[PDB]
Amino acid sequence: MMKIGVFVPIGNNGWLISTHAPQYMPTFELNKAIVQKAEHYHFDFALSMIKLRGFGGKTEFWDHNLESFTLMAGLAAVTSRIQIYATAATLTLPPAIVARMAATIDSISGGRFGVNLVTGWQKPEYEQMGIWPGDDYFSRRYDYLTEYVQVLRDLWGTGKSDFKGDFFTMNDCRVSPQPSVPMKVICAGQSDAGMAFSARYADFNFCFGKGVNTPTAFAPTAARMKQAAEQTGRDVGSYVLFMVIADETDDAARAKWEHYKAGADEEALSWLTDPTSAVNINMGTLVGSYASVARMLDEVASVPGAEGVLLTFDDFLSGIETFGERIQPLMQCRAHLP
Ligand SMILES: Cc1cc2nc3c(=O)[nH]c(=O)nc-3n(C[C@H](O)[C@H](O)[C@H](O)COP(=O)(O)O)c2cc1C
Ligand SMILES: O=c1cc[nH]c(=O)[nH]1
Repeated sequence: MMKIGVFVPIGNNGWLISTHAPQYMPTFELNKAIVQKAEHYHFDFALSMIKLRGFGGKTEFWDHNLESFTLMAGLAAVTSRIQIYATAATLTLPPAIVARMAATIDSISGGRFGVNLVTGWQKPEYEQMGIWPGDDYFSRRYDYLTEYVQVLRDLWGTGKSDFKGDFFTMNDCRVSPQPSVPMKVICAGQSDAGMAFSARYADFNFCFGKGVNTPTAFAPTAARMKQAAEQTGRDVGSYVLFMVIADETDDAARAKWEHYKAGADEEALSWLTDPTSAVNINMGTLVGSYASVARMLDEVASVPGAEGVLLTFDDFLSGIETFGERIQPLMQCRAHLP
């Protein structure tokens, strides 16, 4: 048994950088239709990223992005079962605001909300608004996040923080109400420091799936995450990001995938700088018939450490539909559902 989440397209064209991919703006209403459909098929959770700058090109890839906390507050108000995670880009929001936003969406969702904390990698995302802390930051970002999360822990735990460190000073800082349920914190650290951070403070860790149709290729990463979690004695499983390109037969899925790679938007792709393709940022990709994708996802579920998968689709509305109608009923690790 394995948890499934949907990575909601808060950015235009989702995760495909291609003139042959579906072209779409991220709107509330689309994300709404996506999450209500995921929920209908008993997806366990929905997460949006935050992305403050695009990559340009013919497709203007990720030039158009909604903001994660307000989007997930809206989706919380129109759902009732699915878990909801927003991403805080920690350089952009003071911890006490994040603490109170999380409490607010706790209230909207009736205890279904959590937070994905990220340090921020993309210097231009922060440079553009004059808030990059210098090149000190690459090396020091995990100390920063350590202080940040301590402030949140105090606020969610007791309503109050006196935390004092290098980057934050609380003087009897107050946030009430406190979340109705223990606030879940997720992290996406791949590095050593990142995994050490997650081992100490996260409920689980997002990592990248690897290769095309090589479902268990990420297994070493999940092994290191599991090793990091032994060092704190805490249960911090891996959730693995894959793109699913599924169809009636393997041939048809492969034709879609090739069709996408053909239209690659090379102009957008320069700004980012059986093989994985940059057309989906070299994402772990599963391409096949419904049954073949079911089988490969079953393999992911057997990797030590792996507690779930976070899924993108080439086409979200019909991809979630076919996943739910054709893939999920064939998956051993989902036989527990209605
Ligand atoms: C599921 C997933 C979601 C992510 N979401 C974001 C995001 O919203 N914003 C962002 O700047 N980075 C995001 N990242 C990038 C990660 O934080 C990245 O793995 C990390 O920066 C590299 O690991 P390190 O920080 O330990 O070096 C995401 C990564 C994964 C795997
Ligand atoms: O910043 C981001 C968001 C989604 N996927 C990535 O690889 N990076």
